[PDB]
Amino acid sequence: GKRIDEIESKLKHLEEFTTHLIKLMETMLELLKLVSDGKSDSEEYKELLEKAEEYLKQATEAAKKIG
Amino acid sequence: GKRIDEIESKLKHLEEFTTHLIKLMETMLELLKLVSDGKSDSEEYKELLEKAEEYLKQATEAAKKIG
Amino acid sequence: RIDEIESKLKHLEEFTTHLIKLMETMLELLKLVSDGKSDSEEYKELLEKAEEYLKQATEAAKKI
Repeated sequence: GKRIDEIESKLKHLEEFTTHLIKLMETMLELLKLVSDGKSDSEEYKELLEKAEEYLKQATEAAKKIG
Repeated sequence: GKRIDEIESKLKHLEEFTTHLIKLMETMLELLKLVSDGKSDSEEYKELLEKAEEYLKQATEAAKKIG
Repeated sequence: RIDEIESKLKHLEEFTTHLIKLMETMLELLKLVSDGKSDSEEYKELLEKAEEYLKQATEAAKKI
């Protein structure tokens, strides 16, 4: 089943994409929480921002692998 | 065995994942609108944060039920 | 059966594209939140682009 293998590969790439996406979503929720507490400009916000950017790049590569 | 059935289960769980994801993204966009208005400490912000956490949990479990 | 799964995967790919666009917009908005630019016009146009990407993602997810 060659078509089955193609579908399996696309689903694998979607799985890793959703993994990085969930990490990015937790990161953005924590960033919004820090905004709520008032620490809009703090080292925690910078670290979370860089982590969200790397998660977005990883998810972008994973979604590029699907096509 | 049941290969295409497993594929269909993955796709169904991904559909639920995308549904909760879109709810979460709407919540996040309203949160950032409130940030632009300066309601980062209001009660509406807290309710939206709670709803976003709920959507994040639902998306997390829906993506966990994919393997 | 297989054609249906392939159509589902195509719609999911469109969803992932619109989703990447929305995520980039949201991260740029969070950057604007830092350094104290929560009121700039860049924030406003980024909110507009985020609404557009969100509606595109909804249309793409309805096709699944």
